[PDB]
Amino acid sequence: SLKQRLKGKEGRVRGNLMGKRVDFSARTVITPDPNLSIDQVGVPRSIAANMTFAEIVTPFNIDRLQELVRRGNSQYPGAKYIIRDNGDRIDLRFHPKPSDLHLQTGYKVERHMCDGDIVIFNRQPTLHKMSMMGHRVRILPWSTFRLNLSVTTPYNADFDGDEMNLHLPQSLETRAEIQELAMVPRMIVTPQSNRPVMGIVQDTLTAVRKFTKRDVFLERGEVMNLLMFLSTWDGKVPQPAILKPRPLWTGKQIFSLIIPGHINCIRTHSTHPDDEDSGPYKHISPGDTKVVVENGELIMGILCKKSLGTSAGSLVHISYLEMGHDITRLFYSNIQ
Amino acid sequence: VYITNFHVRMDTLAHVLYYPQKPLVTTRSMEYLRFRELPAGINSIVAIASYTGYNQEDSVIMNRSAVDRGFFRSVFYRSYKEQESKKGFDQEEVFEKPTRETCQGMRHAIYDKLDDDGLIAPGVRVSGDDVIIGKTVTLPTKRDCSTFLRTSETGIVDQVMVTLNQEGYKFCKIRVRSVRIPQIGDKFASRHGQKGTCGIQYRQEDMPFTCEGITPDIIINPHAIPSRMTIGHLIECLQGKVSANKGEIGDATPFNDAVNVQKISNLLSDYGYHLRGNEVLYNGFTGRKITSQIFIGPTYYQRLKHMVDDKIHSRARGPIQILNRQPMEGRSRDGGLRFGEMERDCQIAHGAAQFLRERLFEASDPYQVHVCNLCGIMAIANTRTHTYECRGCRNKTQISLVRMPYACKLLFQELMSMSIAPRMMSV
Amino acid sequence: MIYICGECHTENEIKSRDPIRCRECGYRIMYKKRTKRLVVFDAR
Amino acid sequence: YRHLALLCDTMTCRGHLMAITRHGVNRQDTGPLMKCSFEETVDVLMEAAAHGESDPMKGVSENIMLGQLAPAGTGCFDLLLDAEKCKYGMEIP
Amino acid sequence: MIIPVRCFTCGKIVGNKWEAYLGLLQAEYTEGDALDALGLKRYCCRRMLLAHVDLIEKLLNYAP
Amino acid sequence: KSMESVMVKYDATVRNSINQVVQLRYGEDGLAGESVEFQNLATLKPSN
Amino acid sequence: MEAPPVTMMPVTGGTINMMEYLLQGSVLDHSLESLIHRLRGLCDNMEPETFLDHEMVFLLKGQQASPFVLRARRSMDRAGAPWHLRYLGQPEMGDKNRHALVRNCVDIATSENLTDFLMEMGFRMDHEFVAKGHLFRKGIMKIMVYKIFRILVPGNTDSTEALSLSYLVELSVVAPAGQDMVSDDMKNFAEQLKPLVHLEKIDPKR
Amino acid sequence: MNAPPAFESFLLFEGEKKITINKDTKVPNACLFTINKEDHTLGNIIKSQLLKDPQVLFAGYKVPHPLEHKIIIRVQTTPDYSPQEAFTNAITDLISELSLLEERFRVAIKDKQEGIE
Amino acid sequence: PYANQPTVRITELTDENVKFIIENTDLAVANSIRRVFIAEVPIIAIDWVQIDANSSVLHDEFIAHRLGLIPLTSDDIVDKLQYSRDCTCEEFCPECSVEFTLDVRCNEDQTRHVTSRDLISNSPRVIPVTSDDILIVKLRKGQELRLRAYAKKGFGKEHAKWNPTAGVAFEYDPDNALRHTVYPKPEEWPKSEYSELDEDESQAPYDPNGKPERFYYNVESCGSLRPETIVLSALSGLKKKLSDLQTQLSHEIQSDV
Amino acid sequence: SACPLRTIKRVQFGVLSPDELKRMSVTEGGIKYPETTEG
Amino acid sequence: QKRITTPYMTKYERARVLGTRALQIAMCAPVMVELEGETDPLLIAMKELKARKIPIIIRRYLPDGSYEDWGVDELIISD
Amino acid sequence: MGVTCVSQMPVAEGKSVQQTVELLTRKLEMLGAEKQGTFCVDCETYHTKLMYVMHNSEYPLSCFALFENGPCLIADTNFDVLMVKLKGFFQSAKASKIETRGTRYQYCDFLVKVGTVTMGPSARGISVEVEYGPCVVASDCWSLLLEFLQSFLGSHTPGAPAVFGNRHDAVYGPADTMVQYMELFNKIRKQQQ
Ligand SMILES: [Mg+2]
Ligand SMILES: [Zn+2]
Ligand SMILES: [Zn+2]
Ligand SMILES: [Zn+2]
Ligand SMILES: [Zn+2]
Repeated sequence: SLKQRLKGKEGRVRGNLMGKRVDFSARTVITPDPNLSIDQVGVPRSIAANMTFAEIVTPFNIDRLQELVRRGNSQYPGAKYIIRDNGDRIDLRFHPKPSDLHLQTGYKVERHMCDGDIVIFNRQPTLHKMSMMGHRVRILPWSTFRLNLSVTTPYNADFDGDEMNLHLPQSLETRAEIQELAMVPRMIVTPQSNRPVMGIVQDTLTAVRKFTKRDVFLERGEVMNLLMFLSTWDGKVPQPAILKPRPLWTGKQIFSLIIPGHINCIRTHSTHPDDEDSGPYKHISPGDTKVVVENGELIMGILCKKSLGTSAGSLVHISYLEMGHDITRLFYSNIQ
Repeated sequence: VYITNFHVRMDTLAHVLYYPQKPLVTTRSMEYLRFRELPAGINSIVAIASYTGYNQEDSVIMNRSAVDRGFFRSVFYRSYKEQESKKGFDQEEVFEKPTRETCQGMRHAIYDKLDDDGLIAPGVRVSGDDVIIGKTVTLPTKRDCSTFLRTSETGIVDQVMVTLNQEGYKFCKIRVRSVRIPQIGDKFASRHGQKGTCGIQYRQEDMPFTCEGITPDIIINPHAIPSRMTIGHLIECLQGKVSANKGEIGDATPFNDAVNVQKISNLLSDYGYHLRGNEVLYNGFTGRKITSQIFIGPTYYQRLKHMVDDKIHSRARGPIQILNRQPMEGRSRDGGLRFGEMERDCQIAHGAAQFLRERLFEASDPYQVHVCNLCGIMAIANTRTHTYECRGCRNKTQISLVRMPYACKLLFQELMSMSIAPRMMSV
Repeated sequence: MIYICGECHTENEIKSRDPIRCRECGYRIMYKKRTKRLVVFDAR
Repeated sequence: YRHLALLCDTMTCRGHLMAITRHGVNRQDTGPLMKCSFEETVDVLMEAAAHGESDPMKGVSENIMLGQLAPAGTGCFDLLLDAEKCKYGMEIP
Repeated sequence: MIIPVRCFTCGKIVGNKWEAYLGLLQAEYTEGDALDALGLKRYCCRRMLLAHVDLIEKLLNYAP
Repeated sequence: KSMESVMVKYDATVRNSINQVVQLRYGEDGLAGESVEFQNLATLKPSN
Repeated sequence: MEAPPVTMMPVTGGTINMMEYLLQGSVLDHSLESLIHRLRGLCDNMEPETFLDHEMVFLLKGQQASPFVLRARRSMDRAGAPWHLRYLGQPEMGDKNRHALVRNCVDIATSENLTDFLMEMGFRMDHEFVAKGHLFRKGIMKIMVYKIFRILVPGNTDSTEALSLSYLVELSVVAPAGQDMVSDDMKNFAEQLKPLVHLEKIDPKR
Repeated sequence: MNAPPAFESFLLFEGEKKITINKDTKVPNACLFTINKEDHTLGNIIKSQLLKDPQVLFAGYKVPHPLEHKIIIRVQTTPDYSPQEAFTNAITDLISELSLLEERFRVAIKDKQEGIE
Repeated sequence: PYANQPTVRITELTDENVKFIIENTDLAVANSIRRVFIAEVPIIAIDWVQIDANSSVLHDEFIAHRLGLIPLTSDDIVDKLQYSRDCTCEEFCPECSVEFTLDVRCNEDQTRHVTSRDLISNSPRVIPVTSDDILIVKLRKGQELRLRAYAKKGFGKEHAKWNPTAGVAFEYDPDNALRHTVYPKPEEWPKSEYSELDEDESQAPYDPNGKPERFYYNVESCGSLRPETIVLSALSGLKKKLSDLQTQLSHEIQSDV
Repeated sequence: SACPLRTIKRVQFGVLSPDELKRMSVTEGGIKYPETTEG
Repeated sequence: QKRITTPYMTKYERARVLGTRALQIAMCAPVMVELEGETDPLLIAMKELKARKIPIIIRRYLPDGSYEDWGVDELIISD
Repeated sequence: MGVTCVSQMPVAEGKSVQQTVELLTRKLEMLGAEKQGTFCVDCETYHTKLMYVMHNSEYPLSCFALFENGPCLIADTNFDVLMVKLKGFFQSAKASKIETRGTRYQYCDFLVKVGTVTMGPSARGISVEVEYGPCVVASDCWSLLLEFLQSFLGSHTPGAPAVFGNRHDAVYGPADTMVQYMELFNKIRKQQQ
């Protein structure tokens, strides 16, 4: 009955108006991808070819879009539909000869998705704002949503058959907003506790405690292979802390290279003497606690979860409140 | 292996495994439950270590070379049954190869595999747009109602049985076999409570190698063991090594008293390994000895049924239900995810109105309806004669166009049958 | 085409619109025979 | 504290402690479409037609219902063009 | 189901050793003795034979 | 549902939908909580 | 569902396609002189070409039902000029406002040994015509006025019979396919000849 | 199911140049050779030799993602040395070493196989 | 500023393993050649099984995996067999693949083990190595398997069917002289086979300025080639990838223009 | 087409006139025959 | 007039403007600063905001009902 | 059209493919020859009979399609575009493309080009072409090309080509050079080893 049809749960009141089954979206398992920036996701090829932005054809891109349509459907860098000016849509599976299609300014091609796009990645028990943050895709061969380890802590996932959803903003007006108000780089300091939500997590902390310790010394071959992995380098090797006996650089020195610009922070390592601060040897620290970072160069001390992680006054938080958003993202990726 | 008559049984969703192996470390009471007859996994040279990073957060790295020599290969049988129905007084669902000559609705597809009877033969390779069973109902010319598979079955059919059903009709069962090699995403799990999907797979050459050549087929992360304290997985890792070098199934009955960690270790020491299991590995890409000595060993691994292919769902311009015009599901799992209220509310918090408008309206139900301005009732809008008229108000000059969700137009139309008359007044 | 019997296992060829009963023994469960086409697998 | 005060001020605002479970705020000052948000959708509306209560259509949950950009952030400002500024346009297209 | 043709770790052909392993065991040789006699010494090349459940043995009892 | 539409309207009066003033200046200070960090006041505790 | 093959990197490198905008109309022979004088006045001041040419169309009868059609033209009148081979695409006309016929076109100059290469490749000669007439041009626009002549006897150009007393007049522009409004310019020029001859877009079908 | 051809790891594509010298604007005398469809077999071998040369100031390889085959190698060298010259020289020097071992192994097997004993 | 000089020293040979010791070379040159012994030496093995009748209890893609990992005798014909892309044979075809056929019908009462001996080759030289025998599938009375297969040539980076060697074993610095690995406690770690230390000393003393040298090896052939040829064919192959990159570098340095 | 796009700003609910319904109906003065079709 | 609204642009008006300006450029609109090797409408338009030159004026309706109308140039770029 | 000869010169000894070109090109430079730009010859194939399409860089706009013994069509570059458009209809073949890329040296009216037919990504072989622009007549300008070749090529000098074929007053053609290149390419593709 009409009263029955517009009734309650599942009625046109709730099931069809407030929450509906949105399109241009996909869900799949999330497996680890450390070699991805904190703002990248790696959509599987099928999902990327099964969803599409719409690119208004324009004098600048008319050239590429001609090839995408010609190669549409047959290959991953292809276009599927060419919506036209009067609104018709020349679906390209059936246009008999895709090669001859004539694109014009004002006509829009549904290019299959591709590296560089923006997508809102969300976990299913959504609760905090950190649940739906935007990532830039980077299409990869296998069928899994590839996520960076640092962004897992705000999402609250762990990769054990967990499943996450990818919603693709489909117009240039929305891409601007996802890009400017919710990109993982712009949501590190939550308003709930004024603390950075994401911090260096699993293996990267157990490594930072040991790269940045007092007894670590890396030789020349190792420093160059390691510094090619920094995307903030100005290209100049630093001067090795120990020189004449042989040239051996110190871990702290090559961690002072990932650190961005100039920041002043002083914190305590997880193992801290309860009496050293008061007595002698206060500033020479027998056990290398008392991280001091002056001018952007760790001058002393081992790094722990409190120093590098998700707490107020963390080395990551000093950066967000002074240096910035993109620089902080680059520093996180390089550290990892 | 489910039961040993897998070949004649034909249940839906049943997966055998290529090489089930009895565990090297066995509880004494497993024999009682037929486990050296129906094992559920393969002993894997597992190595608890942190390598490239793809192993963090319950993820196992895996050897592309070993999943290529058969380690965990499996077949996913899925049975499909169609029953001939004679319900109609004149309507018979007979079994036949529909042909364009006599059936009006032959749909767009390859109907050339169905043989004469109507059933695809065993041994073919069904694919998308192929029609597995063909039936031509007879209307009072002969609409063909035929069966199409869904998406990615792509499995050579293994058996097609044709036989009388309990109802007395004639029915058929087709088991469409599909092979499943381990990939990136498939759950694998040990017997001690640790479950983990694969994160990258790497080939034998670019993996850590022992100094006698033994590259680990699984590299579980070290961080997982602590907080959860499964210090029985690491003991069975030691005993399995002792058992492998001494050639005997090693018993690990819950309480044996003959297995303190120390006693199992001293046996391993004779064979020549670190008394406590560690071995010296070397980085595969560079060759340099990984400083810390990795703990490696043999541990039983069970391959969970859950697979990424079943979980994966994707949608875009997908089939829509005509009645409510909000997305539905056709082939390919094109029913998309749902923007439910919880995630309709982080979006308000981020402040992003346009995404919310796009996800909620444009994405699911974009409709434009021509509305009269003086009265807010809807308006006939002929498109070909380009006239717009609100009968009952006699207006042809003021018919505005308002975009509204289709789900809402029907609330507005339905409310009118009940006589409430919302005016979508634009002013 | 050529159906295969379950008990006596005789291949009884049956044209359409025929009862699916086998001769000699009455096993009414009959399985279709392998394709005469050829499918080529890669060892992979 | 910011978050603490707002929950503890919105609740104690109209002057009486208000239960804010679905039952407590179930009674509310809202347009029929907003009060059709809770199970009495058929009933409130029939009453609304007889009493002719116009829904002011000024609520985040109200606008989203009719697919209109809501009055939230990104939604509270209308944008208009500049006639003088377009002169600097380095017309190139 | 059937002895795997090659050990998963190194790739030594172990597939050709099941008939003798079952057989050398039959004479009286201990599990240690058979594996060593056939040539398998690495811990991986041994785990395929020490732990294989013959299964084609029992699916061949179903009449064709 | 209860805090469904409180917004910081353009003159900073946090106000609900009817436009009623729930909080006159956001959070009583007007500072949004992202750029605020904990500091020691330094004068309350010390002796006269 | 499925791994579409991955495909390479070159996207920008390559060639844009050439669309031909065509409007076709007929003039009876008695009024040919008036039209010739009129076109000379509106068009650029160049002496009339007076070209004569032989065109043979080749069709490829492959497994696909549609036969590829390549048009090969030889200029008998102009000595030492290469044969021209062109491919004409299906009509892309959509908007009523354009009032033009749009087809994809590729124009390639070919050596004299064109007939043999096509026959060995498998293209089959189908119909041959000889066209004689005047060519005049205004900007990009080219107006060709010609009287198609049927060719009889299996191979030769010595004897021709007139297909019609009238002459087809075709306005053709080989645009680069960048921007548009090319059709608007063509419509304006066609309008002037409209009282003398109604040039309109006539669909090839029937 | 997303299983790609595993021969593509070394197979060059139609639109794929194997080596693309990209000079670095930020640092003078620095070039990024980006061999595509190779991996760490050739990355460790080339970097090893560039380093022995005294003139080479910095030299290294990063395979940017394990599931995408490419290497990126940078050789910044003293002013007189050229990064392109450093790259061309090493491939030859390694080729001498490989040719030397090969010749030497043949010398060795024959004696042992025929039995030096 | 130039090439080092590397020497070799076969220490044992057998039909199935060669333990060379290499000397005066970089750690990388070694790890690289170790990887080419595993994944770039070519071998010939099955890759196009087409099955005509399989009444066996396994499926017909487990009688593929099984035929594929059989080790066929590459011998010297891997030198004269072009890859399918190089052959331009439009996939498989004679001279671009070796044809292998099988035919077993079990009509006698006893189970008829089928084995590699029954895979028959048109090319006499390439015959399954076992020429005991890998068991492709045991069969019961009345069941038949008939198959046609072609063996294309293969690297090993494509799949492990074409992997020539089993345990390639490497090792340098048996005593941790350069202290690359820091034994947590040096006492319990068992001594390496190539040790030179006295029994009492736990590990040798730090010798800091010594880059690694003295790489050991023990290639153990599965059987497709003799173990020496796996060593030489790796070294030729590495040269080609090295000698191929130069061509492209040059054909590209000139045209930086 | 020509009719302008615009934003609903207020929705007003009322019982609709018995007469207005009559005028808007395309059907001619009341559905009559029950059967959907016979030809 | 009496502008009472803050001089700085709001976090959300730098989003709707960057996006709106972008639909204009993509649709062939004239550009207002030099674009070099750049074809992406948002990058072309995020660049204009850096220079304070986009053609848009923002009607910030106040709570009571009056439209104060600040312009892109006056608003201070918050980023 | 100037009489031309193309031959393949084996690298020999243990000289790498590239090492031999480097040496041969330096030997050409030691003739007083001066570099006059770069030349690229890229050829694609079709299994239809068999089609070949080759394009020397020396010719800026022409694309040559040769049908074995059948006629060669010298056509504009739009020919490649027509070929791609037909492609779905056309046959494609499997990575049979062959390219020779090398420096061009001019020595007083003789242009010598030495290049490595790099198959796909891997070089194998060497093609030498000596052209004489002043010599319109062909088949008896063989004495010239032979003397110049013995000067620099020395051993492995070709004893003519068959493109000259029957003695005739027929002028040499760009088609003839393309036929020489096609025979040379068929030999690299199949020489093997
Ligand atoms: Mg989980
Ligand atoms: Zn009205
Ligand atoms: Zn029977
Ligand atoms: Zn093994
Ligand atoms: Zn062949």
